[PDB]
Amino acid sequence: ARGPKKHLKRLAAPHHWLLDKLSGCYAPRPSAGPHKLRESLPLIVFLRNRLKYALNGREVKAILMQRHVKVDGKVRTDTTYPAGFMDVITLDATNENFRLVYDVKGRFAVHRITDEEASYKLGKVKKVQLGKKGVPYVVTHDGRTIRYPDPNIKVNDTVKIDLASGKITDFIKFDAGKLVYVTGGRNLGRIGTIVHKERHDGGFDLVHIKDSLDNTFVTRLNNVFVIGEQGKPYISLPKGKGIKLSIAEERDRRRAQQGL
Amino acid sequence: RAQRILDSIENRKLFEGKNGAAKIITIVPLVNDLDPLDILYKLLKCADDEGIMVQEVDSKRIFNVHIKKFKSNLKIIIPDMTNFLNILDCAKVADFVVFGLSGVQEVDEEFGEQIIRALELQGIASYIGVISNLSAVHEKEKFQLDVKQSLESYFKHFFPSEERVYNLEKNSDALNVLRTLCQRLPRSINWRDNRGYVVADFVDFVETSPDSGDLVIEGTVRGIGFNANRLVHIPDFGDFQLN
Amino acid sequence: GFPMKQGVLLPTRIKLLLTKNVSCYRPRRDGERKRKSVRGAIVGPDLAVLALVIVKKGEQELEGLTDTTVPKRLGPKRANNIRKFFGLSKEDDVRDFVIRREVTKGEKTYTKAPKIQRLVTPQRLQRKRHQRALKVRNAQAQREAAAEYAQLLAKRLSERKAEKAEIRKRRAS
Amino acid sequence: PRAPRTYSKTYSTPKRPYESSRLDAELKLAGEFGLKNKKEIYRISFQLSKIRRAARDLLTRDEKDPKRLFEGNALIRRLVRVGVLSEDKKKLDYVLALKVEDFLERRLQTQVYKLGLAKSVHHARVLITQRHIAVGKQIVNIPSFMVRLDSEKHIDFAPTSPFGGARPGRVARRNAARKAEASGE
Amino acid sequence: SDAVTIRTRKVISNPLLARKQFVVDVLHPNRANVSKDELREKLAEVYKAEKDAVSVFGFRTQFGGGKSVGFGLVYNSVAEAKKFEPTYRLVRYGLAEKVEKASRQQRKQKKNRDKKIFGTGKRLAKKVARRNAD
RNA sequence: AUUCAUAAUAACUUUUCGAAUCGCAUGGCCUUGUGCUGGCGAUGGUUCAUUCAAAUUUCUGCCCUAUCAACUUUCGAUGGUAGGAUAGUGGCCUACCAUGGUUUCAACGGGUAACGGGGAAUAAGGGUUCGAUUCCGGAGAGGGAGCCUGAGAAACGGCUACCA
RNA sequence: AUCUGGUUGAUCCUGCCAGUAGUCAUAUGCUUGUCUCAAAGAUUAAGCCAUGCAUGUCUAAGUAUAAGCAAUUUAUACAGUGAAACUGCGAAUGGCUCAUUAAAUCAGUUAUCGUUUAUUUGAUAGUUCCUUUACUACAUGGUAUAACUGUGGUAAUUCUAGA
Ligand SMILES: [Mg+2]
Ligand SMILES: [Mg+2]
Ligand SMILES: [Mg+2]
Ligand SMILES: [Mg+2]
Ligand SMILES: [Mg+2]
Ligand SMILES: [Mg+2]
Ligand SMILES: [Mg+2]
Ligand SMILES: [Mg+2]
Ligand SMILES: [Mg+2]
Ligand SMILES: [Mg+2]
Ligand SMILES: [Mg+2]
Ligand SMILES: [Mg+2]
Ligand SMILES: [Mg+2]
Ligand SMILES: [Mg+2]
Ligand SMILES: [Mg+2]
Ligand SMILES: [Mg+2]
Ligand SMILES: [Mg+2]
Ligand SMILES: [Mg+2]
Ligand SMILES: [Mg+2]
Ligand SMILES: [Mg+2]
Ligand SMILES: [Mg+2]
Repeated sequence: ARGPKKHLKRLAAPHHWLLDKLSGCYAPRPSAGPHKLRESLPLIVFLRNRLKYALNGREVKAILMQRHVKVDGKVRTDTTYPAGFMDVITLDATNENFRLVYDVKGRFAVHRITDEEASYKLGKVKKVQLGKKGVPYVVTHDGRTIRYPDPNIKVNDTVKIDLASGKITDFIKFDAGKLVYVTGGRNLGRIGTIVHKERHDGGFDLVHIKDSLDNTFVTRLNNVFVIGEQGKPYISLPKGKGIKLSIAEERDRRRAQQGL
Repeated sequence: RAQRILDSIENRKLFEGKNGAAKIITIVPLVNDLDPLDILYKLLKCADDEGIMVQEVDSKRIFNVHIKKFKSNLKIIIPDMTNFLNILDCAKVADFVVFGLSGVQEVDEEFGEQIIRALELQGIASYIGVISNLSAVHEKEKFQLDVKQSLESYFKHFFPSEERVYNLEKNSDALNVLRTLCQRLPRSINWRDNRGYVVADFVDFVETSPDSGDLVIEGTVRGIGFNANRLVHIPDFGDFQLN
Repeated sequence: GFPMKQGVLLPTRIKLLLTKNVSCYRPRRDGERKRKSVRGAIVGPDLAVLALVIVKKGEQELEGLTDTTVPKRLGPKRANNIRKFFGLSKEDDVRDFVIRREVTKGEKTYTKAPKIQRLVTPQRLQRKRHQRALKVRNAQAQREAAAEYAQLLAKRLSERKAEKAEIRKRRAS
Repeated sequence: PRAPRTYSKTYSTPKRPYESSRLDAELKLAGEFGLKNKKEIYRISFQLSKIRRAARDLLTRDEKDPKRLFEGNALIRRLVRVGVLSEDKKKLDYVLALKVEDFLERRLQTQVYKLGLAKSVHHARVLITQRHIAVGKQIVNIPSFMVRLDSEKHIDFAPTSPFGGARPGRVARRNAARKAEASGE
Repeated sequence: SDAVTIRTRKVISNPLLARKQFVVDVLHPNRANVSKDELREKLAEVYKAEKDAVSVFGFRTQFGGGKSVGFGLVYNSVAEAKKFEPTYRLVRYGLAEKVEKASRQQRKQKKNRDKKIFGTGKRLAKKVARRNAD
């Protein structure tokens, strides 16, 4: 066409929003922002579909317009604001704190968070580089640019960020045997330890990962996102702990939680 | 397709509703307790012209009505509904036959039905099925539409070309039937179109000899046309020759 | 009806492509241009009306013209425009010299007055103060950050020289 | 621009149209159970068929393969909840052997006549579509309800119905009014 | 022999919209389904709010009868109800008034005619009255 | 993986940006000048990054026809150098050089009552046949061509011309 | 995972014609009570179109002397509301159709160390009159304009001229 599109048809929306397919004909096209369209969750979706806090769309606008909803410490008032991975969401009138982290089944999940964990945030470092007047900086996956980091921090490292000041607390290096959330791809929503990184030059690096049930899988480096240490994560994982079960296992677990 | 279109324009130029047109519509109610003047009143009150209605009530039965909405020259004819053969004579010259239908009274098996059939046999151009008495039934539409549809299935029987009996009570259908009468091209009836015919507006007489003279007839020619040498028939008068 | 246009040196009519800032046209839509007939600049026998201005008054009075006089609808709105209309000093407050109008209704007679623009008030002084403030404050804060970083860097290089000292003593031993 | 509302046929017309044997078989089948179209039979034949397909497609795969296990067990326990497949035949190889009558025997229509709330099967028809016959707290008016097993022990008359309780119907109080008014006179 | 029982399920306390929302079960045997008005009345006494601070909608009477589900919100004051609710609901509750504005057709037509007028138009009125007197 | 990021020298420039803007609160501190300070947020603004894009782009894949066997290059066909143009690579164009490039593994031409795909119908399987049409991509707005505005249009519920 | 009738005096074949079933595929005939649901000028003429509508937009927070509305309770700069118009943004999305188009489009997959990017988000800015503390608005320069007042033109337009 000619310019950027401004709509999003219902069926063409990213599936893991779980929008029903007779509600309408369109679906909340995420605004421009911190995260990629395909892999972000517009606040309206988070608010009306996943918290049930509002029934319509205008109820959601109504909510948003009282400066109620914060995202990463700050107040956003865009129905289609693109809150994606690892972002903190604050509802002060309920005194609740949310974190957008992936469920085992590859979709976004509600996750309650203490005030002491809401303060900070992780960020995969997508690129370090040297800017004007020779001042070195990183660019972290949520789009944040941070100046004067510690020289030990190269690509793929995770960074802890005080949401308040926007400064770097500490960080984590990308070495064999760390804890890791896998963000894009099929194994998205899993957690495990990185066995070894496979290096393919001019192509996509892979990573072998072994979870807590000592089962293994492989994903591109592109989707590996470092959390912390062996059983010492820097954020609180959801229930499921990024441990994916065969449909048999889940069938059994469900039928075994029925005794009335 | 360009040829087709040209030919179609040529065949649709007989009704240039500004100077050279004469669309004959004949109004035929099929029910005793029904008024044709009323049916016309509806069709021309939906043209928003109160004057052309008021000027006709006084003294007339044949009218030259020009509609400006669609730019068309209609000629309306209402028959002497006491004379059967006058009804037949009326319709058999028409380009259009409107049928009035009653919501109250069922059409007569011995009279109105025979109007239908006989018109149908002698020849009919384009016909339409229209109602006026529909408001006379229950005020709620739920019951009126019943009558309408039963009438539609009665009317479909003799005239399968149509499936919609139009209701003049509603402004839409009336505007639509008027629309059709104006725009839609009327089909051809073989025998009448191949020998020509003039409907007379003004008939004057000039004395030439003490025992015979010259009937003068001012009217528009439709069909094949007339030649000075050929004879002319005039119904219930006989065959005469042209001067 | 077609209006005359200054420029077109011709005693007739000619179609032009008119644009934004010209006569005889008002652009309906942004950047739109249009082809219109326009009348030449040179007066002829076709003109229904000629539009004339008076530059030098004559000996005799003109009834509908010179005899009557119409007041200018609107007085100044900007502070220094006012200051020019009443020839006031820099130190004269403009507040008082502002033209008002006396509107009438019912049994009340109320008076309106134009808002003064570009008017120096405590507010704008505050905002400017705020600008110098945030600019300088920001600059000093930045210098602080680069200082702390340079401190870190310099300490790390010295740590690196100590490590290489240990490695040189281990390689020599 | 909506989503396109999906939909599907339900039955399937026989291949040979006039086949004196199939004709009869069908008629006796409609007779045992009071069906009105042959179509009612076809619908069953068709569901049956889809099950026999799922069946085979599982059968050709290795035992102790995740898929045959999962979908096998599912298909089985599904067939069991409606009591089409008996408790003891709980293995795929029987679900093939299944025939039409095994399905035709779980209709609400049927179970109403086999729980003796009706005199004949046709009576059961009428009684169902007449909004008389409830399954627990629900009325049901479709002759093809397909009674699950845990819902067998609940079927009774409707708390709405004349027989279930409530007041007599329109005919009843019509004749009550007729006799009472004829005697008052 | 009726016994209208009103149950409230899946209840949530929503401070964001200063209200509590929930599902409404209604068991109404022998009863030909319960009016909305009545429902508001009976819910008010329960959640201790004004009859106008309660809203109920979407009620669907089950097959066969004697039950129906709907949805219901109830605000912390009637002020907030008045400012958060959709207007047509507040018309169902008389708590606001239907505003007589002409047909859609009409409105659009007026907009479009007015497009063809540059400026206030009293100019054009003086001019046309003048050219008509002429 | 770079003549990358970045820094430095020398100059250059019809000198780009470096807040004359708005709404709310109105407080501190003194030499008492109505002096200097002072919260929150809106809009704007340069560069870098990000998001939304866009444009090009690599590999592999298209129905019928030999009663289409040679086709491409004056007029770009294939490549080199240099330039010009473009947001940018690039025969995209312009000069100047070469004499190449495709082809029975079916080019080129002709046909299509041909938009492409996700998909649909039917078959045990293998297939055969549909896919104008609800999602994606493309193309057009009576037919051609040209252009303003703008981040984005060769736009037609914008403009200009010719043809109908 | 099926076939049956037709060449002969009779027979077995090759072989087609005929029959049979499907189409969530069009048309048409005859017929038509109820629930849910749904497509619908694609096929031929990307043929032609009357009328009506489909794109406009203002918040505590760009510009109000409407000679508008509200008067009223502090406002003699303004201060409530606000047509009009200037500014800003949008009109490049959407919706439609399938005419063109056969390595073209498109699918999958790459690349940009080969580029542009309104917007969003995050960072980002002491240097910008003459001399060296003396001289020139920074408590803040300048100009047009619209709407409006009034004068007009023409059969006519979402035409506009002069002051
Ligand atoms: Mg589009
Ligand atoms: Mg992937
Ligand atoms: Mg050349
Ligand atoms: Mg070059
Ligand atoms: Mg085609
Ligand atoms: Mg086969
Ligand atoms: Mg298609
Ligand atoms: Mg086609
Ligand atoms: Mg499309
Ligand atoms: Mg286009
Ligand atoms: Mg057309
Ligand atoms: Mg724009
Ligand atoms: Mg165009
Ligand atoms: Mg159009
Ligand atoms: Mg368009
Ligand atoms: Mg055949
Ligand atoms: Mg067509
Ligand atoms: Mg269509
Ligand atoms: Mg305001
Ligand atoms: Mg920015
Ligand atoms: Mg000047």
